[PDB]
Amino acid sequence: MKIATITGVTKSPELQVTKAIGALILSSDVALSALTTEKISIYIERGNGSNVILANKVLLKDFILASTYGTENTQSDADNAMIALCELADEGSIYLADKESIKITLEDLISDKRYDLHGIEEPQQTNNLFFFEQKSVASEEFNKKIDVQGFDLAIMTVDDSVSDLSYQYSNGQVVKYLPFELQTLSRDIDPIQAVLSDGKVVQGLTDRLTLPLVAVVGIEINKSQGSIINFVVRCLKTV
Amino acid sequence: MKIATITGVTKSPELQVTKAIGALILSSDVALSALTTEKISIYIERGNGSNVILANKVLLKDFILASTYGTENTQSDADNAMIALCELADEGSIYLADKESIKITLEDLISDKRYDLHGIEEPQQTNNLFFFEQKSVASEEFNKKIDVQGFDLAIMTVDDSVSDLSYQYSNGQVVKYLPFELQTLSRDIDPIQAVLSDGKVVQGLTDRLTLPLVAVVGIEINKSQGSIINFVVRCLKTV
Amino acid sequence: MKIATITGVTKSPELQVTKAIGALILSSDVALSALTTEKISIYIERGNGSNVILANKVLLKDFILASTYGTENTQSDADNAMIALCELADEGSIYLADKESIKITLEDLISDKRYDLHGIEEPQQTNNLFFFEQKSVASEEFNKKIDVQGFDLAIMTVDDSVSDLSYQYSNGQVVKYLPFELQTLSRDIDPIQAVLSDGKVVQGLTDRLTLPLVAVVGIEINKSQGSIINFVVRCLKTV
Amino acid sequence: MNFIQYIDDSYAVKVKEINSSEGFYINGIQTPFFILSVFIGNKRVTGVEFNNYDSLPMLSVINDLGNIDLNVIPQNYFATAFTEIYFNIPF
Repeated sequence: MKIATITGVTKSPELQVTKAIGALILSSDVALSALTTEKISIYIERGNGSNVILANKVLLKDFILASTYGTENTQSDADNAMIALCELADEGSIYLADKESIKITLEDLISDKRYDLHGIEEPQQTNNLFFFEQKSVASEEFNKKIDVQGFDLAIMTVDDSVSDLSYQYSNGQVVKYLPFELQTLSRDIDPIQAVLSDGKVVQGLTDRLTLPLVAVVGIEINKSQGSIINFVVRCLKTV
Repeated sequence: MKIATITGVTKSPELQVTKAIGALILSSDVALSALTTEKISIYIERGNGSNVILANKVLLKDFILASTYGTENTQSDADNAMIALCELADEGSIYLADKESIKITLEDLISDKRYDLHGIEEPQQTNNLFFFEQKSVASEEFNKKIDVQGFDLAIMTVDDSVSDLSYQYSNGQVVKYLPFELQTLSRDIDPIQAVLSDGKVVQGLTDRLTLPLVAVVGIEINKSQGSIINFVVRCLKTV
Repeated sequence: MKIATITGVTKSPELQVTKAIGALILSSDVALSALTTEKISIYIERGNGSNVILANKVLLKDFILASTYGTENTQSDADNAMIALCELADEGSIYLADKESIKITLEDLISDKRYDLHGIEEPQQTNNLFFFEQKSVASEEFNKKIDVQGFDLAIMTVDDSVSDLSYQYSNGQVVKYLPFELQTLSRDIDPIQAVLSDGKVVQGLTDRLTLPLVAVVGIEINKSQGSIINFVVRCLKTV
Repeated sequence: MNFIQYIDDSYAVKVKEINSSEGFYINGIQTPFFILSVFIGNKRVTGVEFNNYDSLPMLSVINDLGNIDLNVIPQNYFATAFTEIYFNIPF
């Protein structure tokens, strides 16, 4: 079912969904590469209890790139220049027990752009949900180490100042990677990232890199001063 | 082997195949989106029992789109503007005992175009065959419910009159979808539908939609009066 | 790691790799379809002779095609016009005990072109390695039979003088194919061969064909005098 | 009679004649091969070289006159099959 359509304003209202949906559909007239500052926040609200926070002001570009990695991609039509489907649960729809609802908010929108929302429900209910987390590496520092145990997918910002990225696996081995080699390995799993309206296909974003982490327990970033390096990680767990 | 080459006539002569072919290759200089009225008819004449009707005047576009869903897609070359490989058996080829033979015919062609037929054999023989059927929803019917149990793939004509389409699954749940949501869900399985000669890919037809039916036992169509709707369904069964 | 960069000279020096690597990234500013004569030679020097040969002056185009068959394909960027990741081991990386080293050589390079070779390290070790072999025909005989048992992938040259290709399977069946049918079947498992920098995709080289060999024990070529037909076969075995 | 002694893939010594038309050239070996010796006019010659093929080990083996051992040359030095090789013999 359709959730909302936003135009003119720069901040969507806190939309409430009571029907148990399994996935979201994001459509807009701006290409995936043209997204600059739009942010999305999704959570589950309980009438008597503690809220469930899935995404908190996560960049829409990072959200789409995380949710559309694999065989699928983001498509486009004549009316919409960007259509993406983002999964919320594992193999079904989120189950609302007694007084649960789904609150969705879009913020930092552009004045003259249209953003639609659609919901997709499934005939099955599951307790597995996807959680998004954000990590940062400052600009005044040289190198950092971040623990990425438990996650299975990350999205890192791309800058011309990153020197080395080191993976520490579950068996203690350490492997160093150049940004070019890491990009080549990333494209070795998903050759195509998006398909344009005319027919041309774009195989990656110039300022974003998608890293599939398998049995990796640590990531070490080595760079120089000048910019902030942002990571967005995704995990699956039961609530 | 090469079966026939049709050029100039509006009705291909009846073609008889005796070798146990496994698949057909359709090649033509007419683009996939440009086919209008070409129809195919294939049936096996058996000397012990009853004749087996596989396709009974099925439109060429629907027949091609029914067989190229998944990882495969229709391709093109310099000489041929459209090449498609359509399978007629599950894994092997059709078993012919002594004199039973396949008969293929093409109808409603164009005088100034070209068509070819090629046959592909397999080292193994099987009794599992693919059948194509046609369902219709009249112009004066507001809604219609059909039983798609046993089917695994459908092709529908996209029309502005269709408002809603509801899946009924095995567990009993009924889920309603809009045409936009149906198209988005369909494009998450096979992102690319065809590749043209100049390198531009097309991710779908502007008038045809392909629906994969997994664990679906009923389809309900809700529309407005004025237009007729046609579904082309595929199934596999052992003869 | 950055193994080497070659520019200006027509022959790369004897490149030596000491640490364990599992895959090679080959990048160039020349397109995949424009490779004509460049050749590569890779081997492992075990010691006092008895070195292990993985590739002996194999054409670069055939080496790239035989390693990027399946979901993946060759890549392109705004700085490099061709990128290819070719694996040398089954799951992990080559294991060198005390003094073994991997020697890589490039031959017949273009004077005014740039090439770059990178090596990819892996946290695992394995003894299953890929071997490339070459087979040819005398160009003065009409037909010839070769045995392709064990090999799981072949790259054949394409010419207009090749009439028939006969496949003999493990169960004794013999199936005859034409070049058009062979190409159609080949493009059914790997629809896309390469993606260009601008956005166009090429679905197959105009003079090379990739044949997957499953349960195939013999290949017979029926051709005409005037050209040399070349097959490059790839196999996996334990050293 | 101009002829070359060469070893095939299976390390077997064989003799193949040379076509003297428009220079000295050899082709159509049909198997990977390593040229061992060259005979021009039923005599052994030294100082030969290839004007189109660059391969130091075969030159080193050919130029030496003493007996050689086949256990020291690996499979790496073997030239690919169906290779056209031209000779530049001094005179």
